[PDB]
Amino acid sequence: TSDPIARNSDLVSLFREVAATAPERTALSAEDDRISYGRLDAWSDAVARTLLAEGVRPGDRVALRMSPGAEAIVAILAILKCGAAYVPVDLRNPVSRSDFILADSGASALIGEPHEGCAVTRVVRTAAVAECKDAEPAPGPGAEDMAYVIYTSGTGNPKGVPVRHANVLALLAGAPSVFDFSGDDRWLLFHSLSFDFSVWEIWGAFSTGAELVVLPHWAARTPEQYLAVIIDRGVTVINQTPTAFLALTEAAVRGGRDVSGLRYVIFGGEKLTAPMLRPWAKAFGLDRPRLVNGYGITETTVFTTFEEITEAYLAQDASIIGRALPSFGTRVVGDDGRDVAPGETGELWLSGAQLAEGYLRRPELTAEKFPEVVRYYRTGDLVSELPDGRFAYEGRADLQIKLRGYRIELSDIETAVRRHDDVVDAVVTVREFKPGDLRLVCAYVAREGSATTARELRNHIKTLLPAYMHPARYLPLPGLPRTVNGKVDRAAVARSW
Ligand SMILES: Nc1ncnc2c1ncn2[C@@H]1O[C@H](COP(=O)(O)O)[C@@H](O)[C@H]1O
Ligand SMILES: CC(C)[C@@H](N)C(=O)O
Repeated sequence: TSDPIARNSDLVSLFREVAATAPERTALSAEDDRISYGRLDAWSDAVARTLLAEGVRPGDRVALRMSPGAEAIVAILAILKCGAAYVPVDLRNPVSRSDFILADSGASALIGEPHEGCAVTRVVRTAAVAECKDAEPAPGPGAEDMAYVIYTSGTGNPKGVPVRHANVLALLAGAPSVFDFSGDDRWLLFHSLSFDFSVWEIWGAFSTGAELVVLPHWAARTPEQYLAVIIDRGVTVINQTPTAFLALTEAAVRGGRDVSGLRYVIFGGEKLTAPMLRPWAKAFGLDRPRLVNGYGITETTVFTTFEEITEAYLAQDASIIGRALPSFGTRVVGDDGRDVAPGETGELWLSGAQLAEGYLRRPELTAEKFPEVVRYYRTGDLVSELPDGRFAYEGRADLQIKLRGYRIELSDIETAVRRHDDVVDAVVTVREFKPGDLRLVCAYVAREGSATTARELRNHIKTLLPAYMHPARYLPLPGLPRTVNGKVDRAAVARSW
């Protein structure tokens, strides 16, 4: 086969082949600064040498604390080239979380800038990375070697998820069952390196020989700045949370921007419903760009299912995550003796080459979350199979509570609220009214350009749910509060009340 993705079994071999084949093509751009594949390959070989001198060796975990930029990408390639795995430290981590991640992962070196009080002293500064830029530049990693460790909160200790070269290659090989990508695409590098969305951004581009466009620091604050850059730089593929997409849509429409240069907008990370999509579709249609809902988890290498948005999607009030990539086996499992009857809601279980080995030094947890039956991962997500095989996403599986004589599925209440045409987000929690009087309450976000009263929402819910599942109060918020890992911050919401 001529296909580099099918032919290579690790990311370093893949990158090296893509680069060597057409080394003058642009791999990475930052403003007007264009870095060719050949240049990037040599640059990262040089930085790898610097890491070798710091004792970095195959199997090592090397911390990475940098904002998404050219140097950070060079650093990633260098770490991988040393046969090591990178451990991204979110710049906006509380100091305690960073301390734990470094300790837990046994990071033996850090590249970039150490957070204040950082315990790792073996440091390759960003400046040293830049120094290597235009210089001349070991077996390299194998398929079963770790490429990165990304930590996912849930509360408890953050769980380290080691993902192998083979895991990522499985994802990259699955992508073309859904997407038409080529070396002429330009991908925006946007997400924090500590979020696995960035793994998809980086390797989506590199695996296809495309250009990775860095969002400049000046453009990092507003959707207007974001749009200016993606349009100016001829970006064809962007990746967004549904939340970010709301802001993008509003800026595009109000600013009269031309978005038709985009080929794909790819969603991940949150429940996607039609009210979040209808305004973009109204202005821009669904062809240029194509919109694709992606569902995935750190533990199964970024993405698991995709659903390309269609007119049909816009005409229904639920959330559809679509069909699983070819590597996956799936089960929808009840409590019980497991498998549910088609159409019924249960926990999604996943199998296949995209599954991580398990958590880092968490034998207890791994055994539970990665059971054998064929090895599976229990997503902790509730879904239901549609008549045609696509999955609808219901909610998280740990949201049942006990209240006033009932077991209550908070996820079902949230889903019912999300069915309202003028709601784009919602969180249901329990709070105290009178002492000894606890009740369901719902914080929600109105569709831009709409205003829905508590009374109207109560009336909406009356048609869908029994009275014991009715929120007692509603609270409109500009947006829901979010963690840096977030995603909605379910705990901060309770505080907003
Ligand atoms: N398209 C999506 N729709 C609904 N939920 C999602 C989607 N993508 C990711 N998630 C949620 O995000 C979780 C994974 O987030 P992470 O903890 O960062 O790995 C999943 O288990 C889901 O709960
Ligand atoms: C970023 C999305 C695709 C998923 N991997 C997540 O962790 O939220």
